[PDB]
Amino acid sequence: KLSPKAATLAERSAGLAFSLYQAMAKDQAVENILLSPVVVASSLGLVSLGGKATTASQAKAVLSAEQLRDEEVHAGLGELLRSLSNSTARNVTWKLGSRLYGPSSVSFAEDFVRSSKQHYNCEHSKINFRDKRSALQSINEWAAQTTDGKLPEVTKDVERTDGALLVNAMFFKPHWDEKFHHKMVDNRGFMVTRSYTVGVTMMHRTGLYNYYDDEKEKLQIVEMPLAHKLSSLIILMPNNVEPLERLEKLLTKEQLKIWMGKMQKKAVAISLPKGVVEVTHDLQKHLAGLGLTEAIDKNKADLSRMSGKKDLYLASVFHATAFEWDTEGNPFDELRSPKLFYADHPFIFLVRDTQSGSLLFIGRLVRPKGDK
Amino acid sequence: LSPKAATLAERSAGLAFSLYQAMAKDQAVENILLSPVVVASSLGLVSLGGKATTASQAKAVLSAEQLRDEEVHAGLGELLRSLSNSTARNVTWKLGSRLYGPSSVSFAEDFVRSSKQHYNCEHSKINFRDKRSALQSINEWAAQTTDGKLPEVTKDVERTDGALLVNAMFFKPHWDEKFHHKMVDNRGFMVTRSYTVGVTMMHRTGLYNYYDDEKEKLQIVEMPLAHKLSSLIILMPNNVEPLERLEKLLTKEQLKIWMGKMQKKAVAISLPKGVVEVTHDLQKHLAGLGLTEAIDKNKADLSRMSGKKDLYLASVFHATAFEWDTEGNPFLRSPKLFYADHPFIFLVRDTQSGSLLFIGRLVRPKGDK
Amino acid sequence: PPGPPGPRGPPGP
Amino acid sequence: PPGPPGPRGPPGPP
Amino acid sequence: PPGPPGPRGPPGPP
Repeated sequence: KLSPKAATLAERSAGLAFSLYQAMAKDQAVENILLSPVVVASSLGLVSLGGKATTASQAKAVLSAEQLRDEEVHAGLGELLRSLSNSTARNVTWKLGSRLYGPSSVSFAEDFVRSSKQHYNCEHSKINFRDKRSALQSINEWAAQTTDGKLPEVTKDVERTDGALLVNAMFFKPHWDEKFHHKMVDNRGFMVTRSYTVGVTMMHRTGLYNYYDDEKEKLQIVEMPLAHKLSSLIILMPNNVEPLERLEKLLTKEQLKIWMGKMQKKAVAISLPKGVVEVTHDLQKHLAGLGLTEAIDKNKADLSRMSGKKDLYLASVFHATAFEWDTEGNPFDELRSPKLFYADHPFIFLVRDTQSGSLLFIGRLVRPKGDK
Repeated sequence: LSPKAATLAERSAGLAFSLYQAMAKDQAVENILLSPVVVASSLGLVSLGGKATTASQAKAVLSAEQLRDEEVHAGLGELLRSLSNSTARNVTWKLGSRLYGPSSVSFAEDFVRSSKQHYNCEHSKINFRDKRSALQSINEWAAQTTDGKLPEVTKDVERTDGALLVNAMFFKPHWDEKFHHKMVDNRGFMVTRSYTVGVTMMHRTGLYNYYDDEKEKLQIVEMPLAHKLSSLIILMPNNVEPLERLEKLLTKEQLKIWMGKMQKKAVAISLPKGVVEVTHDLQKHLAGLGLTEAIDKNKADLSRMSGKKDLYLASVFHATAFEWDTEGNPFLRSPKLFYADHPFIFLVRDTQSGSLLFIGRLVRPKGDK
Repeated sequence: PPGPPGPRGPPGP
Repeated sequence: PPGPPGPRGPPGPP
Repeated sequence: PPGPPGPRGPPGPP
């Protein structure tokens, strides 16, 4: 599969992903969560590639890769980024773009442009918030072009203007190994809370899925294989409507191994919301809480390897993803009593590359689109 | 319908609300099940066989003072016969009315003919000296009238020296859109928030006229019956609560306001499935509405029934077997839930003549705790 | 056709 | 094949 | 045939 350096960085990006998820889940302001572990690691890798002194060491700090050299980190993350990006193309729809926006007074250094494009496929563009709407439109047009309109907008505003903006635009659409029938679709209610219901469209299918029912913890967990079993989507959900905080306290890497080992192929009636979930995170505050303190500081950032001068600081790290839940998948082929997996309330989901075991995605759906 | 039958349809509906409210305040009454046209026919029989104030009080409770005795009997007869045969094609409806007189009493021949011509009234003689044998004749006749669906009127008859008017009924609504006969399971019916009875429920989702009164926290839905000649309307609080508050709002004009606010929405209706059997003695309640002398041994003038003033209206038995079933004619946003697992009020209304065929409430279904 | 609605929820806190 | 599951039940009493 | 029943409703308000 992947090289030794890409495999160890894959395990560290997964630990960083769960770890970033928990920090955002503890943030009372964060609702929907959607993180790509390799894209988050690449964002930190770019800071190490363009930073000096503590700015770069803190970037390798969050990555837990200080004991690694700069070259084997970039070569490892670069391979891991390109490997998982296309090992999950052939099966599911997956579009990724990374663009670094600098102020007009900034000139990107030539060595940083070459290595950041070779390792992380990073694009470089210059922007001016002179016309703040025109600047926002340039980002949204780039994101829409990268995702073919599936993500037509990154952010509605940019609070920090005098710095560098790293924008990752993503579109992910799981292609099921066994498709839902497009007529098994109707309008139902999604209970965001016990007192707040949003009208959504739901898709329904009953089949054989790896399933575990935890009567002790009062939760359901199901594994939905993606096309040709090259990856799988795992969903963790409480039995009844409740905040996901209790389930997240059980959400560890070791507890997941216990749940994965207890699953058995059972008849499961899976009902999922249908539609595109658009999530845009500015990981700046949350990456700072993990150790990336100086890179985002106007007064103490050393990003001189990006531009030649200490005129840049990391203003925002946009992690924007459009995640489409749809019925499409591979065609498939009778008296069992199906387990009910009725996902009309917040849940946690993981996308797992069945080959390398790498975490492709981690997130939670709290609020779908809909007028209530 | 004729002009006189049309006016009697509107006034029998007003009599239904007035009769329902009186029983709802009676702490001894649980389930209520009344057919307004059958009640109106009973008052017509008192007017047909009564004299002086006994007969005029019958038209008073009927609110038919502007009609004379001639047009009241002919109007109710057509109205009863119209609804009996205009709804003999859609829903199952079996009605019997029998007047039981003492054995020493001989029903006058003209009264037997006119009461059978207008009200299809049967006449029989009984003596409660052997109380068990007399009760069996009334209950055997009711079971015969309803083909076993109503095998029993009453377990005892307190007033023996008078006349007993017995109405036996079986009514089974036939939906314009049937429930699937497999969409049936066992659930809990909350009689109160502290008392739950195991019942069977039937479930269907479809387009129904619906109104949600968020201020009063009640739901009201219109279920069309077969071929849309009548509708079954259900009034229910959002959660389980005593019906006393909702009954206070239940008027003839308020029902017009609620029906006027309805819109066809997707509704998932869940109803108890089974036969509800209710037997009322309307004697006490009809007196409270104005029929005071007919039930009094010392001042009843029912001489047109039997030739002697030895008769008074002892009891007016109104016994109904009302079956909730899935059967009906064979036949989209996010449906509202009309989950009837707690007491509710229901009305069956003939959409053409506006006559109210039934009004009642289900407080206690059959079952165990 | 869709199945019946689920049973009523538990009481509140 | 069997149809979709029914909707979620109504809320409990207060 | 019709599908399975839906899940139990949510708890009531406090």
